[PDB]
Amino acid sequence: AHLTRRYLWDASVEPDPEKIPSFPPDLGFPERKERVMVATQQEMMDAQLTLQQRDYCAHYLIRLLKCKRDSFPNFLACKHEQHDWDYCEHLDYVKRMKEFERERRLLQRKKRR
Amino acid sequence: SGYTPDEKLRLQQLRELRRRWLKDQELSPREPVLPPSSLFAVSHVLIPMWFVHYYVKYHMATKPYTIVSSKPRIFPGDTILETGEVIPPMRDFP
Amino acid sequence: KRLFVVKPSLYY
Amino acid sequence: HAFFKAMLFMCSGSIIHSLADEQDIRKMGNITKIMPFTSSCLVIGSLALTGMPFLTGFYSKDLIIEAINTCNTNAWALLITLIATSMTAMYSMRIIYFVTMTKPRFPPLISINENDPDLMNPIKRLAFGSIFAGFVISYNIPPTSIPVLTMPWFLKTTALIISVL
Amino acid sequence: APPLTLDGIKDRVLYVLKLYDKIDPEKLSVNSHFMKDLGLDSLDQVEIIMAMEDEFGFEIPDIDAEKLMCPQEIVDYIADKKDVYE
Amino acid sequence: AFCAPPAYLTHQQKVLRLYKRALRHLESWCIHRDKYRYFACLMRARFEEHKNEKDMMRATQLLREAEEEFWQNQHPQPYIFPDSPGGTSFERYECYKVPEWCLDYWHPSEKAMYPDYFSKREQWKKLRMESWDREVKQLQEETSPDGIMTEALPPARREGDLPPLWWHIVTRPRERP
Amino acid sequence: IQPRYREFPQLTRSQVIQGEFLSSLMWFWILWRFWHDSDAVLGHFSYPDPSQWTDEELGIPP
Amino acid sequence: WDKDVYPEPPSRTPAPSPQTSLPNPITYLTKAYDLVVDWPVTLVREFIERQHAKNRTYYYHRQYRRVPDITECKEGDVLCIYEAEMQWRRDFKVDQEIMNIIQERLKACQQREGENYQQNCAKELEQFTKVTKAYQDRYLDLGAYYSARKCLAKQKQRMLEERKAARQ
Amino acid sequence: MELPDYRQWKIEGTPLETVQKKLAARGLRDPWARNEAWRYMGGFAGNITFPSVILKGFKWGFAAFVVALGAEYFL
Amino acid sequence: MTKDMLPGSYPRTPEERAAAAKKYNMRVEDYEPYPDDGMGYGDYPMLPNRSQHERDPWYQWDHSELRMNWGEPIHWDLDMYIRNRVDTSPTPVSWDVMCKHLFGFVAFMVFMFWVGHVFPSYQPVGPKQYPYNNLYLERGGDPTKEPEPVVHYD
Amino acid sequence: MNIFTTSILLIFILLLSPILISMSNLIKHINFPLYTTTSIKFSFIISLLPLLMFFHNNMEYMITTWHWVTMNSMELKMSFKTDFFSILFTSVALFVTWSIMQFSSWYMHSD
Amino acid sequence: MLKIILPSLMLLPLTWLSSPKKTWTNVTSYSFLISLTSLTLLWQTDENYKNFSNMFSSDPLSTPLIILTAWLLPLMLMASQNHLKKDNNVLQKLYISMLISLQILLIMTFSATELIMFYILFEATLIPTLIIITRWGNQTERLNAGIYFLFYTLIGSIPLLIALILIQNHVGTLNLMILSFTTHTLDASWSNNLLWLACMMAFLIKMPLYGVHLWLPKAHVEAPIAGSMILAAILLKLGSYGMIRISIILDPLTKYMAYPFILLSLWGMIMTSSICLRQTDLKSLIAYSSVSHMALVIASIMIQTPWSFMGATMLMIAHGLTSSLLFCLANSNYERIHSRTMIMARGLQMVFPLMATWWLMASLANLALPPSINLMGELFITMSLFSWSNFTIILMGINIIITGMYSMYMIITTQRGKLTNHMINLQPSHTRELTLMALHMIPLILLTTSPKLITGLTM
Repeated sequence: AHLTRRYLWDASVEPDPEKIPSFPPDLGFPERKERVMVATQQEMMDAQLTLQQRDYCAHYLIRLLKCKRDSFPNFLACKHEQHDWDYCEHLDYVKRMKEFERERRLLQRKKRR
Repeated sequence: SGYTPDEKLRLQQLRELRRRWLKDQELSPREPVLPPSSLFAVSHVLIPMWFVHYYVKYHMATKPYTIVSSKPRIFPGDTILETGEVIPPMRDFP
Repeated sequence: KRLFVVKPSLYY
Repeated sequence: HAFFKAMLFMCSGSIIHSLADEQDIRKMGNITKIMPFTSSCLVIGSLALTGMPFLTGFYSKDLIIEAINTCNTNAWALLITLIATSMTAMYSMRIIYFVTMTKPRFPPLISINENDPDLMNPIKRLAFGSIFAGFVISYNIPPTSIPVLTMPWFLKTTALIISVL
Repeated sequence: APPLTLDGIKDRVLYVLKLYDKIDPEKLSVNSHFMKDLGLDSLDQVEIIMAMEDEFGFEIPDIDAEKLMCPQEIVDYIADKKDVYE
Repeated sequence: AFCAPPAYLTHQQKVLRLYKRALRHLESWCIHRDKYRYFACLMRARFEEHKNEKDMMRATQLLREAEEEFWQNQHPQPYIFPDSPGGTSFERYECYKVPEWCLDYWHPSEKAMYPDYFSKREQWKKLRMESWDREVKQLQEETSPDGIMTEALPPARREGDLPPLWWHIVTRPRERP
Repeated sequence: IQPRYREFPQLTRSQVIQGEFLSSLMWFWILWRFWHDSDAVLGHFSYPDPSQWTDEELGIPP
Repeated sequence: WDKDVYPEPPSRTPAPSPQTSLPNPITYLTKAYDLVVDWPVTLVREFIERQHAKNRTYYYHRQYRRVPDITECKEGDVLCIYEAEMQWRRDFKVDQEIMNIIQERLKACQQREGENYQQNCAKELEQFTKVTKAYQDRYLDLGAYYSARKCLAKQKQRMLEERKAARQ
Repeated sequence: MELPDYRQWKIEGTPLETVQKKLAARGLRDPWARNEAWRYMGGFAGNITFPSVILKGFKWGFAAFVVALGAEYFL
Repeated sequence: MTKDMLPGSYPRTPEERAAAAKKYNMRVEDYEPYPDDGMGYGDYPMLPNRSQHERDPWYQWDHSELRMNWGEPIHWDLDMYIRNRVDTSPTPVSWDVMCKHLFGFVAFMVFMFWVGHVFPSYQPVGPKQYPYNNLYLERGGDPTKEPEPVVHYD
Repeated sequence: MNIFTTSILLIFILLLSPILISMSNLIKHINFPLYTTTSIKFSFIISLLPLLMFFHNNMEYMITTWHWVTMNSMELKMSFKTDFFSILFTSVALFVTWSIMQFSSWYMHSD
Repeated sequence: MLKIILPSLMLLPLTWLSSPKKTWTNVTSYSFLISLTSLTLLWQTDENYKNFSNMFSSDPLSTPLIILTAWLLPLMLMASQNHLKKDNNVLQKLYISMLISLQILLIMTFSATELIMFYILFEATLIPTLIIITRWGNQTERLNAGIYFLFYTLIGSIPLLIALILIQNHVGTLNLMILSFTTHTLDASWSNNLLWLACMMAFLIKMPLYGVHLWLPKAHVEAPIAGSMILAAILLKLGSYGMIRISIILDPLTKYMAYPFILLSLWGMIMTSSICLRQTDLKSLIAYSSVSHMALVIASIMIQTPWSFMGATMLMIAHGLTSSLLFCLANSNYERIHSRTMIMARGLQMVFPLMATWWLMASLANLALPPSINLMGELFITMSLFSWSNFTIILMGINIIITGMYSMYMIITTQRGKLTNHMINLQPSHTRELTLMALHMIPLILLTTSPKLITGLTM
């Protein structure tokens, strides 16, 4: 895959995991809305979220924790909320994959003259 | 190969003696001549519990910082028992 | 049936 | 893994005791037919060790391998780890075969009794553990680490394919 | 486990020797010598000792094994090692 | 364990030992019983193929070649009988094989618990006391005139006499105490 | 209890039934969990294809 | 428990907020524990406290009047030097206990905050750092034979250094 | 103690018979086959298969699975 | 014990050698004194350097686990060579080949670990993005100072 | 909280009970293996409760029992850290030890 | 202190005026009661050290040693009760008098206020110990061992006398309080370096430094059990105590005059611990273990940090008790098999099951089992030396491994393994021996409960 391309064929086009992003955030985006978060820093703290957990799906995770606590003892009544939280994380992961792809195509473009 | 006559005789004699000793080892029917419900629950899970809870409550807790606990989780729409505050809600998402 | 098992003196 | 490793050890102890303190897997055979309870629990233990879907092992080892395959890692370390994951299946098969599938090899004077409750009940308890505790713990424990759930099909089912292979 | 007994050992050793083809089960008897009475070879005796070893789950050190040349001697060796007739 | 090793071994003993060792290693290699029989029969065929060789120099050369081949083909991890030296539970019960001379130190109150056994033991001690003198004289008189000696001991020749040096052979602890 | 020599021992029905019951429990659990949670095995969320994404999708300029 | 010397933020436990038909085992186990264990134990403790109310006795924290420091002692005057040295030792170990109290505060803060400790324990970390700097400047590098005179010499060395730095 | 009668043990129709055939084809015979015949016969007769050992109780587990699934759909 | 029965100095003449052999219960031809390097060995016999593991296991030795009979000459290094320590027993594989194999396996492992370090394996994804200035406040940052605005986008 | 800490300490007390009984003449008169198995069973049952509390409110405790010594500004207290790791592993270890302690009676009856 | 000294002196009249039958019982009992009386020195509820008169004083450093000395005498009498079984009454009473005199002198030494008290009462210990080794020892070389023990210490001590006289001439006194409260900095002149050596060498020899440790392996395998016990419980600590009391004046020279002896200690510890692996004499193995532990003590004392001093004191006490117990155990087996080889007797757990328990506990104390005060001491010394230089952890770790190794080697070689069935004479353990081991262990367990007692002056 991309690893094969980076290690065997050319590496100029292929990204580097550390470097991304390696281009201005506006090149090709005339308007680039900044990311939004639903939870406040205060709420994310009160829910005792760990630093790694304190991402952009914080609201979904907080909902999950609230409903787990509320459903105790029954621990199987949180499937919908957990699915939604993992779905939010999947969306974030796709956003990061799109960042990777962006950088790849931009480097291919830069390979000019 | 094979035992010599002396070896065969010796082994037979030692066999007889060995089996006599082994039979000697038997103990007679009188040989071990000995000379002349929740009870467990109450006396091992409750009696110790009284002492231990006495210690905890009336010594450990009474000392400072002995029993420290992490903050209980607080969520939106959650009501604090003591102050009565109601933590505010969450901005809706699309 | 039951055979004497020799043991080191434990009385002391 | 505490559960099914303890269970495997107990099953092996049952076998060793019932046979004349034999521990070689060359002089054990056809145990599945002669000691149904111990062999059944041993099979459960092996299938837990090589995490088959939804047993106790699977509710941990699979996620471990998932994170391994989808985290920045030493390439060689990843490769040998996967090979060793498959090779665990290989030696578990070694046991399940040479100790439970081939025609008997033990000494002729059979004297096999596992009907003792002090043996049956403990192994029963640990088998129920190996069958449920994984799911129970995994579903009850609070969130801690964000897991990576998006990945290619081959990465997603890599552990299962290598184990079965 | 079932404790061993002298007649039991005799029965089992006789069983194995009976199932050995080279020995005709008719002539076979407790006191019958191997190489002379039964007309066997030293290799055959080696295999006899190996078979009895397997039967009883214990090893005969070859110095002692070579000497046992009759079923009675094998029975007596097993008895002496395993302390049978209490 | 019940017979002293000879000064040396003859071709017969050496070859028989090799036969046994090679057969056991062949079994360890061939787990299944049918396969083991198949190959053990071939092994006996090979061993007997040179059974009658009256040129002992060639016989010894053949034996040396067989031994080197054995060392090349020996199973790295062979089969060991549980009680056999080097096998699990080789000495597992030596903790409880406490000797008989300890009973002499038992407190009389402990001996009271077992009255009859100690009476029989007293008989045995009396017998040993009686027999020591005769057995020592027996060995002294049966010593070979020449300076050639072997570990093997003599049997009881006279009547009503215990075999020489029998206390340690007899009375040894039971295998599984 | 009875020791048997060169023969298959009669199996007490207790161990038979209990072993079959534990094995059947394992298989029932696996099948039920597969039916109600086949995501854990067969996949969770459809992994997209980076190839198809358009230059408009990623905001590349020409 | 002097809350001042041992500060302890307030408790903020949330509402029961049940959303399950099933009964929470914890509430019933706690009720059983209360009634069975706490009640008799409290009876015993109350009896002991009444017995203590009878035969009450008092003990007083000792007060040590100040005495001249080693700075006020003429060289080789063992009589005064002994008193100055003992005073210094008592102050030394009182400082030790100060450090213990502040370290206990830091540990309790870490445990209380949990995963917010990287921000909410900043105040106590700052206090701990300042007090440990003070402790280092007071008693560190003093041999096992630490003494008021060594402390004075160390302080004067540091004061000479600071005076030089100020001049330059 | 009933030691079974030795005439009971024969090689015919047992896997070792093939070994005996392949041996006599080389001009060799084993004298011991009857000693180990007991293993390849009687209640020990029959060959186990890894799929069979794995699917120990699959039938009952599948029956219970069907019962549970029908119950869940009905409720 | 007396002088004649206790050890002594290096046997300097054949009659001394014979007397020493008789003292040690060893044959006059088997007895060999340690080399006269002046390291205290003196008269003590030089015995074969084979561990007690090699001794016959089935024999009824006088001193059992030691596997030595009464009166037998005792190696100068018996404590090292007891069954619980060094084992000079023959091995199924030659020591040289064993060393080669073990060290070669180690070399291959470390080399390939270096290969992996230089060429890691990673999934095709961008770095995880965190909010609030990479959580400046709750990742251990002073409130007064303002971190460089680190932004994220879509 | 009292119940949680009390249970944590009671687990260790229960586990020490067999030892103290062993150092007494009552060991001869009681069936010691069964007594120890029972103690382990009860200890596991006790441990279940703190596990439930943690699964509910996920509150972790630092419990300081005895002040062993003070070493010039370094107190050594007999501390306990009850949290996810400790609580769950105590439960699991007690379960597995209950099973193995019952199985030890069978495997070691003769010894 | 004179409520403890005078009863000790009066033990002697009791020993000599008692009837032959009741002499052992009377002296043992009254010695236990003197030990009890010695606990009064633990009522230090203030930081002001105790000074009972112009002559005698006590401190946090001296109280534990004095109490240990008092505790040892009853145990010494019990340990000696047997091998003196068939000696004439006057000879037995002579032995008891020697032990009583040793206790008196050692208590006075540890409670002395002036270093020329200390220099006299410290060397007066040579006479009783020399007599114990030479007169009642077994083998022939006890005379040579006595000569070594006497003269190593005397050669060390004479320079100490010269240095002390110079100190008194220069200062005007030798009261340790006055020296402490009027000390002044030494200058790095060659004469001052020579002094430093003169003051330190006698104590370093008594704390056998690696190069001058040849008199312990001899004195111990030639001395009777009581001699070994008192020696490597108290006499060895005389050197450490002297070093601790006297180093106050000898500053700042120590910073660079300690490199040689720190290095010798940190290397000889490894060398001796290794020697313990391949030694065929149980008494010698214990002696070399003691040498390694005293190597640690010397390193810590010569680095002088608070941790160093406190851990050194703790380990001093812990080693006292543990080595004493080990020697009593080895003497227990010696009284039966009449040999000192470790290989000879094996598997004795099959005949002395409880004494095997005591052996195990002693080996654990030796190998440093947490939370035992033995470990605590070694751990704190390790922390000190690591602070001094972070590379010492290598030597410390190698020594820890080897320490565990010989400690378990003793147990496996002796207690475990096939019983040497040919030993008919092995007799059931005497209640005397068992009580002796219990009296050694129980104080260790109680102090592990209450370490605050045995910390040094610093902490």
